Amino acid sequence: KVHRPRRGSLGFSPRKRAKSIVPRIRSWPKETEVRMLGFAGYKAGMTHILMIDDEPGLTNGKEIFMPVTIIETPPLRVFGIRAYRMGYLGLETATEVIVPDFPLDNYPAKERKGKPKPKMTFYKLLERRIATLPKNYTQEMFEQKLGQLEDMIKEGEIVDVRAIVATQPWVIKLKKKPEVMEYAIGGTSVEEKFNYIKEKLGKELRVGEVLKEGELLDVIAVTKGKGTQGPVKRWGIKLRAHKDSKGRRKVGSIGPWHPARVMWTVPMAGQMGFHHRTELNKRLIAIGENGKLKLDENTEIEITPKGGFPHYGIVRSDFMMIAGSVPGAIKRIIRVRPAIRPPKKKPPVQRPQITYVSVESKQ
Amino acid sequence: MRIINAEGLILGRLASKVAKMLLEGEEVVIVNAEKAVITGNRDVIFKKYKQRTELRTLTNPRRGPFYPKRSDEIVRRTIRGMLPWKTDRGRKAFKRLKVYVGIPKEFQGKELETIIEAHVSRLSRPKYVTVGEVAKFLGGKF
RNA sequence: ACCGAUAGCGAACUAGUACCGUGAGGGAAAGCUGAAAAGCACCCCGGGAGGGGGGUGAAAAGAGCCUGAAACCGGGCGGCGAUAGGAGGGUGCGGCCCGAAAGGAAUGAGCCUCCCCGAAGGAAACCGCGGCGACGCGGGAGUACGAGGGGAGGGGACCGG
RNA sequence: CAAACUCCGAACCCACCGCCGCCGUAGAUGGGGGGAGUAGGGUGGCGGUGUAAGCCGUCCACCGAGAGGGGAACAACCCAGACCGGGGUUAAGGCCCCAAAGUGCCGGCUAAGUGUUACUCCAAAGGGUGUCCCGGGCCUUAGACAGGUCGAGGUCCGGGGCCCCGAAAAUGGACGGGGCUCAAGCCGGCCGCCGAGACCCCGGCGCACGGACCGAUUGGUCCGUGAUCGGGUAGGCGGGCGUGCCGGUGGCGUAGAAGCCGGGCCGUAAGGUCCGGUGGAGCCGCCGGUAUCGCGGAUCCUGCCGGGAGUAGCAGCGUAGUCGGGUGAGAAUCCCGACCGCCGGAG
RNA sequence: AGUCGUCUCGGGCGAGAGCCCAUAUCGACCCCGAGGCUUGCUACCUCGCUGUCGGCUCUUCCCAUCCUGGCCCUGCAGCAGGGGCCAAGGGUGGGGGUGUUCACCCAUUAAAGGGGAACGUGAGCUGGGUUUAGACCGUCGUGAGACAGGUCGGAUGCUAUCUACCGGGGGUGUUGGCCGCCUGAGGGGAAGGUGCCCCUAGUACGAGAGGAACAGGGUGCCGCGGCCUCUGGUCUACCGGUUGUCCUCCCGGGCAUCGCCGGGCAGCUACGCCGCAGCCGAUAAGGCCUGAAAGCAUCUAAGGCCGAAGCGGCCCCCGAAAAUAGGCGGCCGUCGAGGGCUCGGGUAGAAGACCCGGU
Repeated sequence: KVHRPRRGSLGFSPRKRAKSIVPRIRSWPKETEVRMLGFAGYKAGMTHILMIDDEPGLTNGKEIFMPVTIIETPPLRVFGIRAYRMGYLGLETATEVIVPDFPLDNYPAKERKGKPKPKMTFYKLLERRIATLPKNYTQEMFEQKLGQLEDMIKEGEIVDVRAIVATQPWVIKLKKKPEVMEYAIGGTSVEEKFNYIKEKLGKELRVGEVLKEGELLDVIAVTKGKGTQGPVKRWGIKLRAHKDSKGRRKVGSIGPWHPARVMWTVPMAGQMGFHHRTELNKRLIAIGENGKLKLDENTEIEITPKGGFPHYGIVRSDFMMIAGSVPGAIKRIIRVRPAIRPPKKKPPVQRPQITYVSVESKQ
Repeated sequence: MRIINAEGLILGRLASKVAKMLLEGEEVVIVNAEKAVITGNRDVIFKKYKQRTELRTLTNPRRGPFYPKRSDEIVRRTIRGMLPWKTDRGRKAFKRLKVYVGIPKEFQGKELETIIEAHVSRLSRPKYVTVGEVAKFLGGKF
């Protein structure tokens, strides 16, 4: 008989709707330097640039076209510290401490006709995600809880520590409900990690402070949804003979006589898209500040194309320009981590030479 | 509730005795499942356990024999094989068994029972491998 | 000494009637209020059909009418009820429930105690000896016990089903 | 060398006579009459035939027409042939757990998970300083071989036990499973204990035969024997239960008949009879006769009612309605006006 | 289904061919086996109905391995060959005649392996061959007619009852309820496979012709998972030209496939663009070290080292119903935290569900 590879891959089954619209990171890289291992942003749109290639290959030193994706990256708020001990079958959280309520200043309040400014505060936007926050939680209580956690670390029951951070869509005026994420910290010593998280508890983190230009990353997000799709589109089966009187976009035979059952491997219709996916080795071309990209120390250009990004507003905060495309619809929350399985001859860790940036109307 | 240290005990004989205890309504806790021994040839034992692991249902992997890869799970399944697992009595008996690797702090400082009828001193030649070695070859956690 | 409304002639009745086929021709189903209509006067609700009161009748037998089985469906009651496998049952008992009559039983139930005889069968403590050993041999002993067959004492309501 | 050869020749089979044993006057061998069913057999041992499966006969052991206890299930293999209620001991075989009974005892072997298979299923020719042994040999304890010097046993051959290679298949998986290495495997034995409806005992029923007594139509009560009675398909024979009607006999019922729902009791049973409801008019016991006399099937007949199911369909050839007003209990679906449409060689 | 005569594939012995040399390779005459992939034999199940060959679609498995990974012998100088071993992760393609399976042939390629799954797959398709009813030719028959001989034509029914797999929801339980973030027992994966080019190098080898390899770089193809910045399709939103007819003509409209035609942003798309680890651990075939049985020798009996695209992990996806039914922070209870319907919308969608917003 004639052989051929099977239609589609079995390594992404079941092809079901993602458990949570907020992506989860299962594995983290091993880095000596002490820093947060990743960041979060919102997908804005796509554009292209012309750059002198510095990555190894045939096209080295020659100007090349390059598509890039824009992620708006408002600063994250570090508002929790969590500790992990070693359980019987794996890591188990031992304790977790969140900072007490503090006033919120970066809220873009508007003065409407009547009434004063809303005068928002933390624990008020966070309620939209948690809905059950501490009451009468004071600085002394927080200090004693931190001391207890530090004493536990000193005793040595703690094998890991991680940071609880929150997004701030309100500063960019996207929405108000924040997304809470848990991030591992690079390094080796739990004491160093604890000090690093503690010094930033209740404060802000910037992608400029976290990541490095020209480094490889992995992008995690939930892909665009397609609804129910037949096998032709879901798995890539071949259309049946044009003379078929019972349809063309269906599998011919769903199994032999024996086994007397339908094998799970037979392509079939179902959910397509909205899957949790990870893309490896995506280069971080640039990091821009306040929606502006600096080219030659005397030229700066607004990254927003004329008329704005389609189905998106205007980039007003820090942002990331990455090579290639990324999963997720527009405005999706995108997580990025340092390269987990990078190649051996990596590109230099520095911004490339960008000769042109496209800001023409993309609509 | 009896606690048995499995160090230096033949897996099959220990399992037979423990299953007999379980069928009479006695709670049992094995504390060193990784230190049990299996007599025979290393390659034969490893091949048998690999075959057991690769046994699976073709129509649906979510239903095939979930044979174990950990030491404690291996001991648990060995004991289960000797119980009337298809009956309510056997199921209740199996619900009365706990198996652990190493001594957890919970069971620390407690009497450890040993089975004379299953010690390695019986064997003429100590040609065996440990359940921990089998688990390591299988790729289990411990 | 035939049948008793799926029986007896096809027709117990507006039956060779209604209906089927151009035609020759073929051909059903369908009995019962009550003794007397005394066949529900009046009131409330409802568009109506009808429903709830209230009357008639020995009995609604209420005309959709003598009796009103089974299948099937709805509600209440008692049992099980979301980690469990076999043609839906057989043997034994245990939970929950029912238990006036026809079955036993206050002229004593389950139950508790004690005494006697007991077919086939049938131990051990301990003593001595044989065997490398598992163990066996003689006494204890044909003893304790033994299906069943009887008797006495206490209590006072269950047992069978 | 011989199925179509035999100078010889068994085991063994057959006929007859004497005897032991058994059966028989409670009547055999034998004879007469009535009624059948059976004319596809299967497994197992043997013989002819065939590469083999198989085909064709023969043997009458088992299933057919056979329960119970085992071989994992299994027709046929092992024990075993069975009336009902109890007690005990054994058979096949079994005793590490599943699972009642030993992680039982002595001597030896196996390192292959070989095996854990009495038979229904089971791989060979050929080879192995792999091990444990037996029997023959030639040299043979300062002398024999390994490399004229050491200085303890060598060098062959023919065999026996276990094991090893020879040994490749299709869904994932088969010693029944777990698992098992001085064993939970295999050899030569042994000792305890479990384990049937089998064997023994107690009480009960029926049956066959004999006996006593007693019935006004086939019989009834009791007694004696049964180690030599108790499975059962085709079929033969005896007794009994139930329904309609008729000739008798004795009765019940409006103080509630037949019928119908749920319970108690009796009968090994077909069933009968009682208690509690509904019903309002007939009904039954016993004897002797009669019959369209007994329901699960016939892709049975007539009637009724279920799951499929509140599902399919209410598209395709001409996709047609909307806004105000009226009517009316109720209006997408009826009526009027306007607007938008369809056929327009037929709509 | 049983059997394996036959079929396919192995083994024992070694006459002989190989300049000598039986075993580099072939191996007579004989003999012992494995599989059930050819055909046959039997008649055990199925004739109150289990629809055939071939092709397309799709899924999966065996090794007696064609290539891809690693090795041993060679009558193995190199480049290549012959024989053999471990190894089933991946590939094994496109066409011409013919209904063809098969076989033959063409151009590429590392290769274009043989088979099992009711000779897999017709409640999935097609109906070319086969096997009715019509008809023609040849041959046989007096004839009606026949031909495992050609030839033309000749229908393919379905509202899913249970289970199965694909995805989507509502509950119970997990010793009170609720919001959030996690752990990862287990299951799935090929997420990767494979060519060519440049240097090493016109070097090793070789008389010459010819002609490697380790290491180091580049890139293609097949497969997989994403995206719409660029290019192409569509775009019955939209703008324009125009034909026939009607609204009386002018503007502006209806119908004629969106009347026809050209362009067309958002959206979807591929013919477009981006991403896909070689490291560690133990091994098979195979190569060695120490060492006796058997004072020597010996890779093996005890013991140790290295050694495969194959096995386990790193990695990706699902994952508290993981019955040992999990961990932690917080809020509430012993009126009341936290939710649902209703409301404005898609980062979503068959109903559910999910996501933003709600003074």
